[PDB]
Amino acid sequence: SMFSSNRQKILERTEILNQEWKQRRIQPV
Amino acid sequence: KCKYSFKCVNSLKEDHNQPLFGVQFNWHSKEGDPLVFATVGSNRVTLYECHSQGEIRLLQSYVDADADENFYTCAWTYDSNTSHPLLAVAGSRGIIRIINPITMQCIKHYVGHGNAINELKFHPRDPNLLLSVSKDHALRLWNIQTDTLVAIFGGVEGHRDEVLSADYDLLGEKIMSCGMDHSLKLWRINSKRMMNAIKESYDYNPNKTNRPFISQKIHFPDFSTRDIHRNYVDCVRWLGDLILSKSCENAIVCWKPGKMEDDIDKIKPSESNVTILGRFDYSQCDIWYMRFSMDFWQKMLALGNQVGKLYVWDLEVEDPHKAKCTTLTHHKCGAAIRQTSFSRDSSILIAVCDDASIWRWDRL
Ligand SMILES: N#Cc1ccc2nncn2c1NCc1ccco1
Repeated sequence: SMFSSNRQKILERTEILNQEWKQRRIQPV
Repeated sequence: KCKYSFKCVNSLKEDHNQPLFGVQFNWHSKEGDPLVFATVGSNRVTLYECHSQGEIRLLQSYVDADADENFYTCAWTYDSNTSHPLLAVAGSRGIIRIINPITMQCIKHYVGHGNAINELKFHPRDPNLLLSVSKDHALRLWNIQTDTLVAIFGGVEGHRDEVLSADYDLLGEKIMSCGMDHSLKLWRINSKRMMNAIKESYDYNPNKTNRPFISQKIHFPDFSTRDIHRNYVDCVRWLGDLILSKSCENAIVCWKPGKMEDDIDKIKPSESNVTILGRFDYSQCDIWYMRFSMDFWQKMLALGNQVGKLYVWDLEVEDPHKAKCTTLTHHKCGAAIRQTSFSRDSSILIAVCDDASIWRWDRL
């Protein structure tokens, strides 16, 4: 479906952003 | 069916008693770090920390030197060199301020918008690329490292009235904007023209040249439709390759440019068709300037109404009707909910109102 296909796109793309976030160490506020 | 259940654990009312227009958790903070968020209202920016047992700890307050400033929005970033958190705020003045959240000091500001700023958004891959949407009918892209205006999105086929919202897609290849002209416009920023314009802004050196940097003027969008809503479009966000936008119709329309099977990256600028995929219904949200929000993993959608109700939907449910979770109400929460923010891990939902009140809903 369009839904399931759109869902995997979100999964993969949020996973790319999440990995880049994990590699970062932003100082506390 | 929806799984998500929440519990209202705390509330507070800010001293100025003015409406709170925006709220944002800082999603750049590292796993473990205290969950922080900022709220904006009047000429104030206030930081809070979320502790156990629904405790909301006030950290710092920023009061703008200009008493007549009315902040409408904030966005979090980080310095790409020092890893230090940064916060951009803007409103009625049309002046963007970069604040050091730790000291509440205005580090730098950007003038150029001829009218109020409605939205600020930082690029999802580049912490230096800030987009601002204004009442002056344009969107502007800034490189806050080199202090340059990269591009202005408007003109001949740009917005014909105040721009209200915009959103970068997950990877930051394209921006969707929307406004009072009832239209939703697509602006690709991964085009050779724009990718080079971004590089140029990084190469700019004011101590090595006398000529000021030349911004790009993007007069033509890559897609434009006025066929989703019959009135003003005050909020837009990307849902994968689909769009989520709202008007005063008490529904968030889910749509895509072109036909059902058309690829977002193959949509020609002249595309005349638009496919409506569904609708997220609610009520009592016909007033202007009411924004919806999503959690990081785009699994939950939240929107507050004019009477203090917080609607939440499960974006993993295919039909938008059997996706609606129990509405988050509190008999004491009665003013308009302007904006919501989920914490990075989606454990907390904060809501801000016209009566200066903050509301903390913790997931069960
Ligand atoms: N929230 C808010 C807000 C409130 C008053 C107001 N007057 N001019 C612009 N204003 C806002 N702008 C933020 C915005 C734009 C679209 C959705 O919220």
